[PDB]
Amino acid sequence: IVGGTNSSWGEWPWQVSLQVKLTAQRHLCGGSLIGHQWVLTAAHCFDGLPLQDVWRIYSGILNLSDITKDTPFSQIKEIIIHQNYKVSEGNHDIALIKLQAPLNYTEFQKPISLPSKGDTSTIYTNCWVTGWGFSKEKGEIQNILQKVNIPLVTNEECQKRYQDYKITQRMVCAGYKEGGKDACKGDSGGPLVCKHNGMWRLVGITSWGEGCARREQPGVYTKVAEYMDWILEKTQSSD
Amino acid sequence: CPARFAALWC
Ligand SMILES: N=C(N)N1CCCCC1
Repeated sequence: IVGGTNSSWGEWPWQVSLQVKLTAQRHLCGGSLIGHQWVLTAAHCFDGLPLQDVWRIYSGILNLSDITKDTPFSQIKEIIIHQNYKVSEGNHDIALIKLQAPLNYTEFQKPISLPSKGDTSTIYTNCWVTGWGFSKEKGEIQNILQKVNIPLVTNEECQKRYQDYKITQRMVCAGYKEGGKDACKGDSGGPLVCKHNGMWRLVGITSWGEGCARREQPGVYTKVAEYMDWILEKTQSSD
Repeated sequence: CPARFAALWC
């Protein structure tokens, strides 16, 4: 996260850190707890990965340097990557992770609410993006979970900054014309959440953008509302 | 993954 600040406990209780351990352990991506055994993230977080035994999923963690050998973590039971996701194209950048055991809910470990199918994002005026990603281009993973407030931009305005990618109805964009606030490397798969009438909901999944926090280059997010049939079908069929 | 994406080796 570029231009963000340090979060406090319980602000973002759905945020998880998706890490791998081979010989060393590292944070790779963010995710959102959406059910007691389900995390929602980006499909591209699985590109160039070994099988799922490598993954350690941390929830109820604010600060990655607070993690020790004895910190509990979740392991993966199933990975469901959207059937029509193709890496060079980038559309349908969405994936479900089923955990090996359900998590008990606490004030620091709770699921984010999901939107309805058919939702126009025009009612969301207070949106935030969180993660442990770089704080600048060519930067480094941050220890304390970062938060930043970013306005949504219309798909029409977003499309002007991105020839030659098509910005589809299944994407949502967010950024400042002047730049300086954005998601960055290591924030993939994390939440774009908006607060409406006292409650937070997941509007987007952190996906792509040009560099980080550049002028006139908004971040692009998978629009969760446009995949709610898929999310419901896949989690029900699995469960 | 293409460079516009945010994983560490994109
Ligand atoms: N929002 C931006 N700039 N991103 C999305 C996450 C991957 C890196 C680029």
